[PDB]
Amino acid sequence: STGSATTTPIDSLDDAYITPVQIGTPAQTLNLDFDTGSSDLWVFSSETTASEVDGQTIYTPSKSTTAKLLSGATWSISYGDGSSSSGDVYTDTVSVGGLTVTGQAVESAKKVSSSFTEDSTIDGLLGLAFSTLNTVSPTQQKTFFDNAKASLDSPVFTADLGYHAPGTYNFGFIDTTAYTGSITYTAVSTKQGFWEWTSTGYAVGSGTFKSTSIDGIADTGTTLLYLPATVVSAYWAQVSGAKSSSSVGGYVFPCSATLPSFTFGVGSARIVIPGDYIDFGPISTGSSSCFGGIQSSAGIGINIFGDVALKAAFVVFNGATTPTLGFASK
Repeated sequence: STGSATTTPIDSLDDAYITPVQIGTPAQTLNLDFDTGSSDLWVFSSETTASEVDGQTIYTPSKSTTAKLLSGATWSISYGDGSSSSGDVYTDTVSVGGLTVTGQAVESAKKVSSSFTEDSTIDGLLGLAFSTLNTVSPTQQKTFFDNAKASLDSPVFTADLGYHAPGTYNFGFIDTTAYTGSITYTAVSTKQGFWEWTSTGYAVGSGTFKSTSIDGIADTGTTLLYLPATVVSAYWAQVSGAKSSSSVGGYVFPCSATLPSFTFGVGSARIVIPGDYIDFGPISTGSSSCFGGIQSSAGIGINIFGDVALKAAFVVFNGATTPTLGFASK
């Protein structure tokens, strides 16, 4: 089997991407944030504290003839941005782009933190990291991908995120028309439960490539590119007037600037992030200070190849017995 679904930016800045997901019988379609940095499929629901729901579409398990309470199971998750959610668990039928999994754990939120409430466009998350990070207790549950894997034509999914435009998540096949040149594959460590890999270096604009190993994670659920302070300083030094602002919470730059590109290495291959992908617009409405899309990972504890990086590539998440990651230009 295969599946193919379009993923759509939630706003004009590509702060996140939503993908429609069918849950239950008859189908209830929710727009979920596909997140290769976590492993829980959780939804706003009829059980979510009413004051914490503000415009989201909810899953109502009592209206699904295939929903079953997973007795005694609870979940609770905290994300790198400080947001969180928790609740109980149902199993139900879940379909993505024509690919159907029966008996998928659908984690129903009883509580969500303010940032989720405040984002009306995201009805929940669909985790695509390794199932070892799933938070369901006392019986850990599998991701949608893990459940689908054996039925797939090939045990892979691909992320093709757009810049200010829709893109695609495919399951079970590689669309050879969706990228240019060849796909370069690179080793993955699953030791921390992430799609963790080592970039071979970077360049700023038309500058020379610096060969240096940068361990980090391919994370579709993080907006920006978080890299070591040395790398980030070298990037922003090429933008007149750019500075790190403790009050704003990162590097800012004059909105009048033209940003240089940023290249990262995948083996001997190179992925070029155009300068415009690095512009996240005014820090506040009407400001001439703009927020940068490359930020320091210092104090996160891990480097994160988030959407800024991933949307410059066609990315293969290869879930073979030994997982790997592939990157192509597009």
